[PDB]
Amino acid sequence: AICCQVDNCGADLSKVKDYHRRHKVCEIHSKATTALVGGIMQRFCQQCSRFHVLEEFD
Ligand SMILES: [Zn+2]
Repeated sequence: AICCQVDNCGADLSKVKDYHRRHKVCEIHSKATTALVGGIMQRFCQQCSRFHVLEEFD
């Protein structure tokens, strides 16, 4: 049972099966627009499957 890496998110990654638990992240931030990880806002990608600052994102 892993928890979401994003701050202010105590989502339990136990219900999931994979992917979301592999990169440590719930389903919300997984397909969300803005996320808080460490301190700087970012957006989780689907194709690349990894967190990244939303400085260049659309
Ligand atoms: Zn989350």
